[PDB]
Amino acid sequence: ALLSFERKYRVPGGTLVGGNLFDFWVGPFYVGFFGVATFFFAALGIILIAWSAVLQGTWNPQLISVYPPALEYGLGGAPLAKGGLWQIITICATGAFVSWALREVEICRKLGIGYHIPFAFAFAILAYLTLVLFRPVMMGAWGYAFPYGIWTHLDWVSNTGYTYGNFHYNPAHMIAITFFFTNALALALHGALVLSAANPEKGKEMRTPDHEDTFFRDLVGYSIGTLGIHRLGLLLSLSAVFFSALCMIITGTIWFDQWVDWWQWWVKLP
Amino acid sequence: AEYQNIFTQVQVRGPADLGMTEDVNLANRSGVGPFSTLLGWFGNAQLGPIYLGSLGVLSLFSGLMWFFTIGIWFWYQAGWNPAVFLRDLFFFSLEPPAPEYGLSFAAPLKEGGLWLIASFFMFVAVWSWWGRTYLRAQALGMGKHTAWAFLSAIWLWMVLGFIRPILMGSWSEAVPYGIFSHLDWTNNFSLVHGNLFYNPFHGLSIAFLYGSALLFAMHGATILAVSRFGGERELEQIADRGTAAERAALFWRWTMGFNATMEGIHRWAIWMAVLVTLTGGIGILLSGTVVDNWYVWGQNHG
Amino acid sequence: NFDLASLAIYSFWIFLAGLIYYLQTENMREGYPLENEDGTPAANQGPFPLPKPKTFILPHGRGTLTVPGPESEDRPIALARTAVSEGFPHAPTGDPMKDGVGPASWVARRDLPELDGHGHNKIKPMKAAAGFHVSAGKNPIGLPVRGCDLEIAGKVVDIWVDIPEQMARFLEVELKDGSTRLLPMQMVKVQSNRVHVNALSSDLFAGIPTIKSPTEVTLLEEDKICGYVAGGLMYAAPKR
Ligand code: BCL
Ligand code: BCL
Ligand code: BCL
Ligand code: BCL
Ligand SMILES: CC[C@H]1c2cc3[nH]c4c(c3C)C(=O)[C@H](C(=O)OC)c4c3nc(cc4[nH]c(cc(n2)[C@@H]1C)c(C(C)=O)c4C)[C@@H](C)[C@@H]3CCC(=O)OC/C=C(/C)CCC[C@H](C)CCC[C@H](C)CCCC(C)C
Ligand SMILES: CC[C@H]1c2cc3[nH]c4c(c3C)C(=O)[C@H](C(=O)OC)c4c3nc(cc4[nH]c(cc(n2)[C@@H]1C)c(C(C)=O)c4C)[C@@H](C)[C@@H]3CCC(=O)OC/C=C(\C)CCC[C@H](C)CCC[C@H](C)CCCC(C)C
Ligand SMILES: CCCCCCCC/C=C/CCCCCCCC(=O)OC[C@H](O)CO
Ligand SMILES: CCCCCCCC/C=C\CCCCCCCC(=O)OC[C@H](O)CO
Ligand SMILES: CCCCCCCCCCCC[N+](C)(C)[O-]
Ligand SMILES: CCCCCCCCCCCC[N+](C)(C)[O-]
Ligand SMILES: CCCCCCCCCCCC[N+](C)(C)[O-]
Ligand SMILES: CCCCCCCCCCCC[N+](C)(C)[O-]
Ligand SMILES: CCCCCCCCCCCC[N+](C)(C)[O-]
Ligand SMILES: CCCCCCCCCCCC[N+](C)(C)[O-]
Ligand SMILES: CCCCCCCCCCCC[N+](C)(C)[O-]
Ligand SMILES: [Fe+3]
Repeated sequence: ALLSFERKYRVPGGTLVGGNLFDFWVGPFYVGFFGVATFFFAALGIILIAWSAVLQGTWNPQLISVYPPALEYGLGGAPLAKGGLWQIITICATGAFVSWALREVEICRKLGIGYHIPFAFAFAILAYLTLVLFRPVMMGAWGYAFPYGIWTHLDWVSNTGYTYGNFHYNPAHMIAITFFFTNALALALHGALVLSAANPEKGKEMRTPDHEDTFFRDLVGYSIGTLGIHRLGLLLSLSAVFFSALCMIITGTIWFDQWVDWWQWWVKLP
Repeated sequence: AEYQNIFTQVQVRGPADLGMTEDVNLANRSGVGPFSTLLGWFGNAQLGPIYLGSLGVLSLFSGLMWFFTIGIWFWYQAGWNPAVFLRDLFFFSLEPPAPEYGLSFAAPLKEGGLWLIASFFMFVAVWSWWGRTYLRAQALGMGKHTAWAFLSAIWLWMVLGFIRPILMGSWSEAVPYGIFSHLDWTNNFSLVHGNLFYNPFHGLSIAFLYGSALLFAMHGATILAVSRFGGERELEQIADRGTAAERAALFWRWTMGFNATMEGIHRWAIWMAVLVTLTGGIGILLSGTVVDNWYVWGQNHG
Repeated sequence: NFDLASLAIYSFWIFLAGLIYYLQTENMREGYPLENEDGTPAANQGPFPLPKPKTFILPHGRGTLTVPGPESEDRPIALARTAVSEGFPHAPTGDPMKDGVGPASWVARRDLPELDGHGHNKIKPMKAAAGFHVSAGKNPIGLPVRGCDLEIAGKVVDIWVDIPEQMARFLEVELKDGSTRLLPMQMVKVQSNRVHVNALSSDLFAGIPTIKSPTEVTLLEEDKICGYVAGGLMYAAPKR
């Protein structure tokens, strides 16, 4: 089915690959070649997760866990049940995420809109790849990657974290967190501001963007503007994920010791 | 480069914008500050005016008194020497009273008394600031969403520094005023409580903190992607849907099977962000008062 | 429900489901109910009901919007269904850029200018904007405008600015016959010597829709202008 206004937009064109071969929809979803690619990568990776579940012996999704190969396997392939399934699932994962982003590009082109969304999605994909690829290759073993399980991958975060003391002292970690917190603060304020203008006090007409600017000038003495807040929100969330990947790419690879001592570049100056 | 609307190409200026008046007491408005062409590449160039009423003066004064209460304590820990001050600034810490002083305000100034003085100043600065966020909207005839969202952050800061310490029986449970020390407080908090990763409200808090970066990346990119159709003029798109709002919605419908409206996306947004500190405050509040060990708590439930 | 932590977490999950259900219906105030490709309503609408209407009171006597309500494009759509089966593209039945379909689409917005907080036209050419001028970056007025065919379509004779938000939104461009068209600021690249437009070739500027007044632009006109320009990315692509 279609939204009431959707039909005029459902024209041919915009594909990157296949011409009009995959230029169609299934319900709301656009397909395209990379929609077919996403479906194949996602279905296969989901099947191997299903088969890694029978090998583990559970159907409880809180217990299923697909582990990367033992650290000794280095950067080499592994038998299915000892890191191989993880290895193939990681390939399908990467395939689906990349296909998804390319499908998004085809959608942008058919709609005539900027490409900011798949570009932003790419930051998330490079953060995933930082953890399952760039860092494990830098360090020489697939086993430095996180396991695919709801709770096991949190254990991975705690294990990895406390191997380097208090990660809190990693300066790139501090920057990433600052961006994450500032982002949620900006999101809350941006959502609140628009809603407070579209839904003013009872007995009032709709406010205008001028009221939004006035409110934040009155409040903090500066208004970034309607365009700026969307630039800022993109910049905050992407910078959060960039510095997250940077804090991990510099971890185990260029930095090996406990993080609290990074700072005595400062406190033990003569 | 095909233009990406991330930096203004041509800045323009007219008479400085003094703002909507509505019911704002214009007495308490500052003059306009200087224009920053640097800021104007990314957002507005105009600085000011700002509003400073009774509440704003109170919160500012009380806020500076909080800062200077921690400042003088940092100088005393630095033996009043400007070199050790600048060197160890991240290491100084104004700590709460020790657990023996309980919930008492009799702790001496040098082992908890000054923390209590600071906390009082901070409590007045924050709550009068919150009244400001309510009154600044009210004066303009706007909804109270900002004050309401701000309450969510305040809830967490209140649980950490005041509500949970009180339910625990001592100020010693509260957060120290220091850069590195409060990080250490955070780490040790999770250790003494059996790993915060197993506090399911901490897991929700994280999902919403991640989800906030997800949604803002999605929404910021979307609006920039349709700015070529006036998409960032979201209020008029709400009152009179244009092709920006339609193409924005169809991008997401065609991508993930469903979509928002120009208005509705800001409800997703406010709730995504507010839930961060809402769930977080709950999880902290249950820690030590109801649940001593989250991992052990987690194992017996399922 | 064991202890208070268990009751709390179970409660929060029931609340979150309530919240998601509310949030989703709030986001069905435009475009719903879903329709089949012939414009009749679809059988399965999903498990979320349509929201009860809400009203916005537009300022400056411009009336009230109630949503959801009866939807209509309020314009002819020059496209034709291709397949008996649903899910296939529809075919433009004319010039999609002149007809406004596909990525050239526009919405039948109100044929009135957006007003600022004081009830005055929000977007005004500088020549009628009491006090306005350029403050940083390359002043584009007077520079030539170039298309994706690398030919010159005209010259920038002004700038249409957002008066309350103090921003540049359109370049007014004079064509060879002495008439003007507005170009969306987000679709141009102002360089040292030129203003490059990659969406249109030089000869597609004259087809940019025109405005009734020399010092005001309606929302309808803006939609028409911005959709046409963006639609060039797909429909002027043989020339690029
Ligand atoms: C959530 C669980 C923990 C916690 C865990 C962490 C972790 C983990 C990190 C921080 C980080 C920071 N935290 Mg902390 N933090 C907590 C509670 C607090 C409280 C409070 C009112 O309770 C405050 C004021 C702070 C303040 C700070 C900042 C110093 C810094 C960036 C925050 C941010 O992005 O703000 C968003 C808001 C804005 C950008 C606008 C306002 C900005 C200013 C800077 C806010 C801080 C004021 C501060 C008093 C000024 C210090 C001045 C210098 C010492 C001279 N935290 C609780 C107890 N916090 C990060 C850091 O860099 O630490 C060194 C970091 O890595
Ligand atoms: C005990 C644990 C340690 C610690 C150790 C670590 C370790 C170890 C790491 C971090 C990392 C991070 N930590 Mg730390 N950290 C600690 C304390 C904190 C505190 C705090 C309040 O004290 C905070 C706020 C943070 C904050 C953060 C962020 C900066 C960052 C996580 C986000 C990220 O990278 O996203 C990036 C986003 C992603 C990876 C998501 C990618 C998603 C992909 C592209 C697509 C998914 C599609 C999906 C499968 C589709 C499914 C189906 C559909 C839903 C329908 N840490 C303590 C001291 N921290 C991580 C990091 O930087 O990673 C790079 C990391 O690895
Ligand atoms: C980012 C830095 C760290 C990390 C640290 C943490 C910490 C710390 C926590 C989580 C939490 C979660 N993380 Mg993790 N996590 C990482 C990488 C991932 C990746 C990935 C492919 O990169 C995925 C899919 C997840 C997924 C998840 C969820 C189980 C959960 C909620 C996240 C959320 O809402 O995010 C924002 C996104 C959204 C709101 C959109 C919806 C996302 C959906 C719900 C993801 C579901 C994934 C699904 C279960 C698995 C694939 C399904 C296939 C059908 C097989 N994490 C890396 C290693 N993650 C929290 C939790 O409660 O864990 C139990 C938690 O406390
Ligand atoms: C070793 C560390 C422990 C741990 C210990 C804790 C503790 C302890 C806490 C958190 C909390 C949080 N943790 Mg944890 N956390 C760990 C691992 C992680 C990881 C990770 C990938 O490893 C991540 C992503 C997170 C993520 C998070 C967030 C979801 C959450 C904080 C929300 C927030 O906005 O706070 C920041 C926002 C605030 C503090 C509110 C501030 C409001 C006040 C009013 C602002 C006043 C400003 C003041 C006036 C300054 C003036 C300056 C002006 C500029 C003038 N944790 C491990 C297990 N985490 C919190 C939580 O809610 O837990 C359930 C918490 O208390
Ligand atoms: C949804 C939850 C998120 C959230 C929401 C949120 N926060 C909010 C709001 C909202 C909706 C507000 O409305 C409110 C606000 O006004 O924002 C602009 C606020 C805000 N959140 C802030 C901070 C903040 N929020 C945080 C977090 C979050 N806030 C969550 C992630 C964090 C952290 C640690 O993550 C911080 C630090 C403030 C900027 C602001 C509330 C302002 C306030 O209470 O101020 C007290 C008043 C003072 C005067 C403070 C003391 C003064 C300084 C210490 C001065 C020191 C400098 C020196 C003296 C300089 C001056 C001299 C020179 C100029 C010469
Ligand atoms: C870079 C800034 C933030 C960001 C941005 C971002 N994410 C995005 C986008 C953008 C701009 C999209 O356009 C895209 C989207 O469509 O969102 C609706 C996406 C998206 N971000 C998603 C998730 C996500 N994003 C996250 C984070 C972030 N996304 C960043 C903080 C997180 C976390 C943990 O923080 C998650 C979980 C999806 C909702 C979506 C990507 C959907 C997608 O790729 O679909 C195709 C793939 C599948 C349907 C399934 C593939 C399955 C695999 C083959 C098997 C599973 C393998 C996996 C490794 C298992 C993990 C196990 C866990 C227990 C750890
Ligand atoms: C020249 C003299 C001027 C002095 C210059 C130095 C001032 C630096 C202040 C740092 C505060 C540290 C803030 C970081 C952590 C704060 C956490 C917090 O507020 O905790 C909640 C508390 O328990 C309930 O109020
Ligand atoms: C005493 C406190 C001093 C505080 C000093 C600055 C605080 C900056 C905090 C967060 C950044 C997010 C700020 C911008 C969030 C605005 C939300 C929004 O929509 O504003 C856009 C524009 O101003 C309307 O059109
Ligand atoms: C794209 C990310 C790459 C992650 C892992 C790639 C390792 C390749 C190993 C091949 C698997 C060996 N096998 C089939 C026997 O399991
Ligand atoms: C990023 C937020 C900080 C911005 C605060 C700036 C407020 C400007 C007030 C200037 C006062 C003008 N004056 C001196 C005539 O009153
Ligand atoms: C978060 C605030 C970021 C604002 C910083 C602005 C950086 C200056 C960018 C100048 C742009 C140069 N140019 C040629 C593209 O106009
Ligand atoms: C308002 C947007 C709704 C987003 C939904 C977020 C759900 C995340 C679920 C994570 C589960 C955490 N935990 C501890 C219960 O497992
Ligand atoms: C694992 C938890 C994450 C669940 C979030 C996925 C939501 C999918 C909803 C897609 C709706 C598609 N459809 C056909 C109903 O339009
Ligand atoms: C949610 C707040 C309710 C707190 C109940 C009273 C707290 C006082 C301390 C009780 C000790 C809790 N205990 C015995 C499980 O550790
Ligand atoms: C994890 C939070 C995201 C929850 C996703 C909500 C799914 C909404 C499904 C909307 C149904 C689409 N439909 C059929 C009404 O058009
Ligand atoms: Fe917005």
